[PDB]
Amino acid sequence: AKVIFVLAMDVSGKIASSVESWSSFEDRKNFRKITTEIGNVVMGRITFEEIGRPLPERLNVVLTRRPKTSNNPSLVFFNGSPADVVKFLEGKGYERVAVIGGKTVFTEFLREKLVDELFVTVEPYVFGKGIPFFDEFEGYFPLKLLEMRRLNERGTLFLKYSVEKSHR
Amino acid sequence: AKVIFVLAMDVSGKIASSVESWSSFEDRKNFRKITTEIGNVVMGRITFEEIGRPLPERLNVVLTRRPKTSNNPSLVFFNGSPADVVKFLEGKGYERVAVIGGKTVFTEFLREKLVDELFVTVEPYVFGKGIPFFDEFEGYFPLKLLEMRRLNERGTLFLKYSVE
Repeated sequence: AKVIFVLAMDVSGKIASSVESWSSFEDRKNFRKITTEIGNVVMGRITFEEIGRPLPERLNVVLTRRPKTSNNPSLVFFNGSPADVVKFLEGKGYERVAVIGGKTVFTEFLREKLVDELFVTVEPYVFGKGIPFFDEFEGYFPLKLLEMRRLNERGTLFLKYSVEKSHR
Repeated sequence: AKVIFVLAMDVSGKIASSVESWSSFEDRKNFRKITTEIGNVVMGRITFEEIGRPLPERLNVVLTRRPKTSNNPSLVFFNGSPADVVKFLEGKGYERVAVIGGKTVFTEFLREKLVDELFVTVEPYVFGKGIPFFDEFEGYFPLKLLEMRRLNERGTLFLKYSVE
């Protein structure tokens, strides 16, 4: 299955901050369509407490170390590596996996080189403080810009990148 | 004068990394055009030492606390704060001031809220390590997108934002 990062950030690369309502209406609308279309969302425990409740109409997979459980079929706490979650999801029939968040989970997938496309929304702000997209990993990923749409008049931008992979 | 930051970055917001030639040909050509039209560039010592020589056809202003002498009329080593620098360039007739870098210089201009427009070039990479745009500071800036432009086929993007 192909792994797709879906995230929103400011111009400086932060995926979260203290600013109020920096996420635009169009960005949220776009996120819902894309993630419900993919059918599942993979997030970290930090991101999951942030959102509060499982995202409707999608299988929510929360990565964590402590064996936890939920009495909601659409919510799953999964103790395992990035490689294992993808495999768990393909066993559910998903051919695409959407990783939506956590500096931690993003870092974990990047380190493991499990990422095929990045769906990035850039909100028109520069946050002096916030949580970075990821920590740090060895190397870098070359990308190719597949699409770019302006979502509203102020300037929220949606960008779709594929990771350039060397092939035969 | 309006203060414009001109920088290139990867998608995670790093302005420097150890990746060879990540700065694209088109990015470099657009940079020259923009800064030469503006007529000046302001940078920190580190960025200047990496650049080595003064950018031709542009008044180069290097921010440094150590009074340094220059024989080059288009090279000025300026000991002063961001506000001083701007007042210095305005005095010379400059309507716009281009700050091109150093995490240090951007951070200082941002703290003093001396910024009106950001000309940002995003290169198609995700750098695992590198130098960030600026060091954490208190506050935020809401922006308005003025223009967006694809510079090449691979996807290098040029974005112009205005500070609300």
